[PDB]
Amino acid sequence: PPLINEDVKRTVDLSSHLAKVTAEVVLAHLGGGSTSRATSFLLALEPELEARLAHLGVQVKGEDEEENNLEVRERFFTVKLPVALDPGAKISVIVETVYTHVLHPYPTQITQSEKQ
Amino acid sequence: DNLNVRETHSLFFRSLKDRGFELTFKTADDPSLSLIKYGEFLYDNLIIFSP
Repeated sequence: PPLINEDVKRTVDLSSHLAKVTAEVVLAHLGGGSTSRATSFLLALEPELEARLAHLGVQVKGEDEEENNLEVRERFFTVKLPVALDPGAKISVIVETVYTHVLHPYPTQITQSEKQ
Repeated sequence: DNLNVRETHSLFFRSLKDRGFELTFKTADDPSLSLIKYGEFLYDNLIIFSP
């Protein structure tokens, strides 16, 4: 159950009027003990953008989408893997999120013949 | 005007700072000088001692 992510590549798209960030994260399980449980893995969000989330989705290898349950820890999202991983195996997961109302216009008062 | 004027006007500026203002001294001909930046008014009070 204690595991780390080996390589994470995240791309943020700002060319829309809403920000879409996609993170390819490879979960690896440190081979300590024979506890092969490793079923659900936590997902977290920064506090400043908590209220600005729209739709969170997880896709693996391009295959069927997994299911994520909102979770509270004494917000978080728990993700149930299809096949639990034994210690010493890597799974490639893709986390894609969309944030709405996150690009504020800075000049905030723009004439007709200007740029934004 | 000459950046040495602050020395010979010290009393006024010491009083002004003692009241609680943040004083920035520049020379009237300075390339980095501006009031608005993207419509912000980054300086709330202006003082011209440069005839």
